[PDB]
Amino acid sequence: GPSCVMDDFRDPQRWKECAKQGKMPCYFDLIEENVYLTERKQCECTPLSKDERAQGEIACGEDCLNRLLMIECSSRCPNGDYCSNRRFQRKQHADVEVILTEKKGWGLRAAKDLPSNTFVLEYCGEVLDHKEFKARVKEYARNKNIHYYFMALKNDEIIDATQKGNCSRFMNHSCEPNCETQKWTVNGQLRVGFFTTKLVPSGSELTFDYQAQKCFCGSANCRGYLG
Ligand SMILES: Nc1ncnc2c1ncn2[C@@H]1O[C@H](C[C@@H](N)CC[C@H](N)C(=O)O)[C@@H](O)[C@H]1O
Ligand SMILES: [Zn+2]
Ligand SMILES: [Zn+2]
Ligand SMILES: [Zn+2]
Repeated sequence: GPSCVMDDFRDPQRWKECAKQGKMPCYFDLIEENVYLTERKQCECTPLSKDERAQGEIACGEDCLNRLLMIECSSRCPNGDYCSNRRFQRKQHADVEVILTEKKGWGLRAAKDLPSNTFVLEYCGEVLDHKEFKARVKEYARNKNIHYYFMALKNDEIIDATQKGNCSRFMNHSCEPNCETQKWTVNGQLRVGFFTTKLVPSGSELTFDYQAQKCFCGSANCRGYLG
């Protein structure tokens, strides 16, 4: 299968030409952060010393109060630049490639070994209210779309990556997945990202459990249909 790197999506003209010859997926509008279709209405970690930073100690690691609350730190974190709990904000994504699968369309694969319980990518898109979601559901069905790109975020917010999003929109479903979603608060706004739940070796497809298309995940426990 052909593959491509995330940076290949930054050049719209080369992409559209790659897409014409099947070497990249269909064009979509690449975004860095969620766009609201309709606009809506500090931890206790001790600052690491310069010595500790040099020693390789982690700032705002597993014991960070904000991290436990699933809240990212701000620029005002006691650890400032060294804070490791600003992953969404700093786009500290995993090394992933977009690949053409045998029967699912395009997907995502690990380009390096990915440790367990690490951030992969944020699921970005157009954030829809209930009314917008209703309309998009109807439109996509009218247009006979094969692939769907919806992800519930919170009450009255559903992310739609069909038209605008990032490479997260390519992560396929598996009944025995190696990633999960987590909803994180950044500056009082909720976002959602993919995180590994296992060590994913280099070359392996990244998958999550979506929640009537037959399922081609290939798992021994396959539930047979996407759900
Ligand atoms: N396990 C699977 N078995 C079959 N089709 C799948 C599976 N996982 C994802 N898909 C397909 O991919 C869509 C979900 C997309 N967000 C994933 C990217 C999509 N594969 C693409 O080529 O753009 C679904 O609506 C299905 O059409
Ligand atoms: Zn902290
Ligand atoms: Zn912090
Ligand atoms: Zn399955």
